[PDB]
Amino acid sequence: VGHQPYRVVVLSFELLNAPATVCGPKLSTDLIKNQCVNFNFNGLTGTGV
Amino acid sequence: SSIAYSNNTIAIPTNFSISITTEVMPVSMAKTSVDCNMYICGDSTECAN
Repeated sequence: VGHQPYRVVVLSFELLNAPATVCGPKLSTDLIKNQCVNFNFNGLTGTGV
Repeated sequence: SSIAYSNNTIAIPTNFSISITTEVMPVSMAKTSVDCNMYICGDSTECAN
């Protein structure tokens, strides 16, 4: 098993304040305002109004 | 300053003036208050736990 081919793929990610290009298979939800509500904006998870 | 010492002479004032001087004294400082979670954590339930 040591001397056997092993295909390798390395993924490198950039989490910058720039428009998102690759996203997970999550479903967007409607906007709720003026309520203390958990939110997830393009990976930014937080609690706020 | 030149001060002359004499065994038989004394200097006495012949007039006077009224001097008003100011003295500034701090008496109190701003009263501050802090919150445990809103500072250390914010609104994160996991951080509060």
